[PDB]
Amino acid sequence: MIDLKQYEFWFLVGSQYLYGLETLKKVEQQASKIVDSLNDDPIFPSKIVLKPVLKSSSEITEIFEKANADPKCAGVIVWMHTFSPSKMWIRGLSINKKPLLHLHTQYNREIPWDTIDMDYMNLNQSAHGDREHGFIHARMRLPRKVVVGHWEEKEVREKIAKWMRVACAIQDGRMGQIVRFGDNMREVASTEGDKVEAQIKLGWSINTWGVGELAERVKAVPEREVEELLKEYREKYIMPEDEYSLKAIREQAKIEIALREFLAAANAVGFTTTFEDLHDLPQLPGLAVQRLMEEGYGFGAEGDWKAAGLVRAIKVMGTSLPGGTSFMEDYTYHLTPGNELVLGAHMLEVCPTIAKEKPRIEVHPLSIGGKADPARLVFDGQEGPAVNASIVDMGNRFRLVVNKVLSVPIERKMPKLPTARVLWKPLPDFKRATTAWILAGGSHHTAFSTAIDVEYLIDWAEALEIEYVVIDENLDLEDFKKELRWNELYWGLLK
Amino acid sequence: MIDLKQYEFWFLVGSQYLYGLETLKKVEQQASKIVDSLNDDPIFPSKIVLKPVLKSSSEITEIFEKANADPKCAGVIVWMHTFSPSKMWIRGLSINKKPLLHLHTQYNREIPWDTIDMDYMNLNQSAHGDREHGFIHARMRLPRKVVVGHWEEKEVREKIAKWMRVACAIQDGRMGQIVRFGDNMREVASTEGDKVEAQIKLGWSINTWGVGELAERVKAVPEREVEELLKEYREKYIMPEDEYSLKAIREQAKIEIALREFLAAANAVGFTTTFEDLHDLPQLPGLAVQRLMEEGYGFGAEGDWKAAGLVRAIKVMGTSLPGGTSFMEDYTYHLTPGNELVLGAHMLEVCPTIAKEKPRIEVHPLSIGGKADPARLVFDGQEGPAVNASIVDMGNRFRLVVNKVLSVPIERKMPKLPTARVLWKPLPDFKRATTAWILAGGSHHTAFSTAIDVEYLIDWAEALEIEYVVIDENLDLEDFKKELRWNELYWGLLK
Amino acid sequence: MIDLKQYEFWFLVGSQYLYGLETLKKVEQQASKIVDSLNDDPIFPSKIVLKPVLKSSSEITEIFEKANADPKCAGVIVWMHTFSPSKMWIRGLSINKKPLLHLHTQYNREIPWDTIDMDYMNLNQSAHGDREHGFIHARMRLPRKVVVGHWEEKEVREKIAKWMRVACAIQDGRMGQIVRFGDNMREVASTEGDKVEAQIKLGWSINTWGVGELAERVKAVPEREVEELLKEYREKYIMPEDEYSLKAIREQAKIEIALREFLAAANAVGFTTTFEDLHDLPQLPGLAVQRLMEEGYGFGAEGDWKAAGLVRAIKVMGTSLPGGTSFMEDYTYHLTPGNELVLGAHMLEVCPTIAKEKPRIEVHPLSIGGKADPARLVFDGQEGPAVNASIVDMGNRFRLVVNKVLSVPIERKMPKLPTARVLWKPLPDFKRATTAWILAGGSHHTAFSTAIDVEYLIDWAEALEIEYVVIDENLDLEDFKKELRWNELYWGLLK
Ligand SMILES: [Mn+2]
Ligand SMILES: [Mn+2]
Ligand SMILES: [Mn+2]
Ligand SMILES: [Mn+2]
Repeated sequence: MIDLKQYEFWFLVGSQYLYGLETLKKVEQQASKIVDSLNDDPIFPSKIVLKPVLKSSSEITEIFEKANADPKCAGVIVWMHTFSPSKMWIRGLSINKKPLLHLHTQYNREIPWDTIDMDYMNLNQSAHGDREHGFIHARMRLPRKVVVGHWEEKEVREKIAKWMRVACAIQDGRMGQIVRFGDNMREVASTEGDKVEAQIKLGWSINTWGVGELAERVKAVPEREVEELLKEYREKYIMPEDEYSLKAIREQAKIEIALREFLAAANAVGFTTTFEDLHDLPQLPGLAVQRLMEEGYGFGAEGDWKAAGLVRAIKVMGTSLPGGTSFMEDYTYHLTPGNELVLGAHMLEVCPTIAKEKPRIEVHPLSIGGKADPARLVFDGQEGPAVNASIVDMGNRFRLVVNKVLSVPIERKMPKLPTARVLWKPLPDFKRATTAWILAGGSHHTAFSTAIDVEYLIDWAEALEIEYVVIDENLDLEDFKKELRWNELYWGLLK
Repeated sequence: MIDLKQYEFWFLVGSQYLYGLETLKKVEQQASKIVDSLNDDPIFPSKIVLKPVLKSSSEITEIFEKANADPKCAGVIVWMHTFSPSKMWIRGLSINKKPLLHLHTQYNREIPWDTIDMDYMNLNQSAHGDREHGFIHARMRLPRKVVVGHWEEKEVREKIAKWMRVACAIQDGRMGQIVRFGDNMREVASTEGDKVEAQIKLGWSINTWGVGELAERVKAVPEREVEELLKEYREKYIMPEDEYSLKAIREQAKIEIALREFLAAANAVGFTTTFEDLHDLPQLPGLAVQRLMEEGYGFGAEGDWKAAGLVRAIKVMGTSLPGGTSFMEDYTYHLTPGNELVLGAHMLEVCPTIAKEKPRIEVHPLSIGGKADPARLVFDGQEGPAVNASIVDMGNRFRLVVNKVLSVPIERKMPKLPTARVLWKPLPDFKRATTAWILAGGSHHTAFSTAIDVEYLIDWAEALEIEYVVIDENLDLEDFKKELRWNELYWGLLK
Repeated sequence: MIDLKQYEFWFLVGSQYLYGLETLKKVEQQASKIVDSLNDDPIFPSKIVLKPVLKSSSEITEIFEKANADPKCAGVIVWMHTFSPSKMWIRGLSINKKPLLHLHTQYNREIPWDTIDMDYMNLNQSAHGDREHGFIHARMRLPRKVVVGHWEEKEVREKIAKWMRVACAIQDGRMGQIVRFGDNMREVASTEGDKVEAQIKLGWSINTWGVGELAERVKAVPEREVEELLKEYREKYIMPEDEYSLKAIREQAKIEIALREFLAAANAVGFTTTFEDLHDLPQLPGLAVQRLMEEGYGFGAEGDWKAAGLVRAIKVMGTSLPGGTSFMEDYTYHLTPGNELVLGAHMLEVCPTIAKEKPRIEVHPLSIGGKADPARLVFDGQEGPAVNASIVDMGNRFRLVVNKVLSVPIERKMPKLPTARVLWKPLPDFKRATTAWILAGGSHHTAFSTAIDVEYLIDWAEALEIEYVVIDENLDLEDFKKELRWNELYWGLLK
């Protein structure tokens, strides 16, 4: 299980040397009083680390040097308790690459109306303290998330925690590696992209291996390791009796063991396969992909590493109780006028986290790629609102298209449909949302997620400086059309 | 053994309907008198086709539509015999994608000083005829090659023939397809690129197949086919006797037959392999690659499809008597002050077209990629001037770096060097040319060619509208730096 | 007396994990053999530090992270001994801000013609090793200096040592701070600039203090410190006898002690004054400024902090045997047709490092700013070639104009001219060079230097990514005109 907990966020308080050493300790004590009570709230998925109050420029750059060196650091929260002049922060901000969150707050809620004096205004320079700081950010063209509100309020705490999840989701991508077993499906364009621009912009390291490398590991698996997987399969899934149905289960278990060993040996965070190139593999890898995705490993099919990396990062985001992130492909539509829906599924690989029922193992005739009927997990989709994202390469840059959707319970049964399925409504209308998905050039391979909001992906794209286009409920098609071309030039030369 | 005499070039003469029908037939007859004598000259590698003199705009667009419809047409040569207004050419030029050559010429060399009358100035309106025509090209931002001179002169004929060779080299790339057996070498950047923008800009269709697909073909080869290859090997090459050296020759022969069968079935023009992904292949492809390159198939190693496609197109260019094009890798330097050279070779694959002596088959221990000692062709390089080109992906666009070099004869013999090799001097100085190659970001995999001049690649880049940077003798390093940065923005927004 | 020696340069050797651990030790030992012999050469003004050969991406980023943290590191020298794939370097190059020098070299000069085998070719993969590396720089648009040649040759060593001096000149500016005593001269434009954009681009921290701050320190100077300065003055300079001339010497001595106390307390590297705002100061700072400039402190007059910072960095460059850097103001011309010259001087402040004769203390009536006759050093200019540079603010960016000049000996003496003076010829012609200086918008305050070449400032501007325009002998006025407009948009949008 790869779940975030080790990542820490560096809370940063600012001051200057042109102050008395007595009032600085009051700021240090108050900052401890804020960050410790912040750690008392269980909403934050990671710890906070208060660092000594900064007064000179050299201290600023010294702390930022340590922020980029420690891999356990995945973000910095900056808050000006008092007036800290910004020209001290220039050299420090010109070196850091960790995401920034600008917390605008004052520790005391109300104003002591009868006791506000000049010795208190000198301490609580909150209003005009970071306004000068935000100028230096807007000036340096630096990407950051701004959040305003009193730290005791819940709304600001939710915003800063969502930013924490995103600020570490990019880190599980700068460190990790994406593995390709076979190249892209031939003549497919949306799955292709510039592998170097991903390392330069997103940080996603990406490499390709021949599938025979996997075929070496799938056969060299011990026999008493697949039975410990079969007892787990029985405790959670499994089809009737010992027939040819269980032969595919043992084959999928042997592939699962090979994949876990391989991805562990090469520090992987996501992987992708191809269905027309898996020789010496006795069967198309199914169920094992769902087993690896159930932990956290992102996956894309047909060579699509775009979707694999997006699914991995967006799975690092949605990691808590309302979890549910899967690799999706919009498969078919339901064109009734009043209740037009869309049924999403794949040929085999759908993550069992968005499942509503008991994940049921099934095997069915599947001639795609020409092997033996592979196993798969079957379940109905989850209810409620969700998001459907897709990153696609635009030649000179990447763009992230995201559609907010409302998933609905399945009304009718499907006896002959072998793969797990979800039904949802694209907001606002199927016609508008789908014609906007087509205008933006969104790929067919998407990242379905019920655990996160559009706020998450918006902070992801803001932190990585890539184009984002959202398809909210207030979607006006013509204004979205203008938005596409106005964005096309901003991200082209500037970034 | 695919050659290029089938391609034809469409000669296009311009006039207008606002003229007498009598002098238009004089223009038609004069154009026939020029084009027939043009076909009589054997310097041109392809035929010319005179099409009826154009007078109206609809005729213009009709001819250009047939130019985009006929696959045998690979270029259009435009010449204004009389004043043809350009606004008729606007709709015709706004639809064609075939390369344009602007022939500026007068059918008669001298001026009839004693017989120049108004019926002759009205006929031979060449001087101010295409001056108006070139304006609509500069205006429409249309790429074309401009050539001025009398068609009887040899210099102009050399220029137009080089343009013909390039204009058919691009067609063997818009139609053909490049095949990849395995992806790129892991973590390598200069060999990687955007496969979609390559189809959009250059037209090179590109796809990837698993190496097991080739391992299927290598084993089902008939037996009486390998000895028919060994007799041809003996007629030209071959190593002593059957011990362990003749086994690898038959292994390479069955690989050659498998590659021929595969590449012919999928309309291929170039192919690329990888040394760390050759599962079920008993031996690294060597001699067979050189055998295919000797005919015309372009090749790149370690997944480099950039070099493979460039080698294929530049082999289509250099196709006649002074032939000599190979896939090269700058392997090692010779740093003596007065006679500093560079030794280029590969691990196995060097085309036997640049060979000077008899290609000698040799087998030597080669542990790269972990297979059985493969066979290879050994020979010394050719003398005289040559060029060394490389196309590389710059994120938003491709750029073509080309170095003019002077090859020198090999002074000493190399008993322990197993691969064929070439020695050359980069113009003007090794320091200047190599530091400019590094500034421009040229790949290590290059396309060495002795059959063509820099004019060829310059018309290639002019016709495809990609950045080209030359390393001529007139190389001033600081101006080259400024050239790189000034070019980065013209090809950035405009194209 | 602040010079350089503490700065260290990190030599960086590249390889990959996909190699045998035995042949990696050969590279480590060979790199030690190169860097130790490099430290044996006294041409290099700073030390070299070999760091373990890098094989994985994480080691790359670890080294670059520590390079930005250690303040003693002022540059990184990169050299690919073997083929190191570039995608490993992406995360490492995307974090460092230290200047890069790309050393292209092979440890052995000639080629072992009779002993070149695959076990030697696998070791010295230098030729095609860093070509792949330079591609990742061209791709990431990262600024760097490329140097090609064998490390035993002296010319390449001269290039790399000049880059070392420049790479540490920028560090004494990212850390240091510039002090202003009074603002700019009123209504003057060329001295003005954006104090924030200087910290963002050049790193120069800049702040202003009232002149009364200096007037407090000038009066509380101990008495037995100024006579201890007068004895040294006698050892080097001094005017006849104790009269009104020595009163100004004691005034300059107390000003010098006050400046020494002030600038050291606030980590200063340059300072600037103004002549129309010196309240409570009994005398305009003269001789004391020359005494501080003789050590290393940069200085600009009339509030010009551009010239002060430029003089400081350009003094850090020219610090060894051929020393000689001063603050200059193009003061008057000599308009004879064949020998048109320009006489450069100021009202008081000319550095005694460019002096040819014995610096003679003199006092003369000077009504500028309304104080008491200040002291000054008088001497004739130096011979040989020199450069005259000037950085100027262009609204959105800075540009660096530099004029190559040839200094000439003074033919006649000037009895009534009170300030030290230099005579030189602007290359190629005074008309061309001065009309190009006016076209480029060069300020009247310049940085005259005899210790450095144009190569130094060209690497300064290349490392800081600012526009540079040179006025060498190869000055073509029309080409310079086009160069200005082509640079304006490249440095306007891109950087
Ligand atoms: Mn699919
Ligand atoms: Mn290679
Ligand atoms: Mn691209
Ligand atoms: Mn002045």
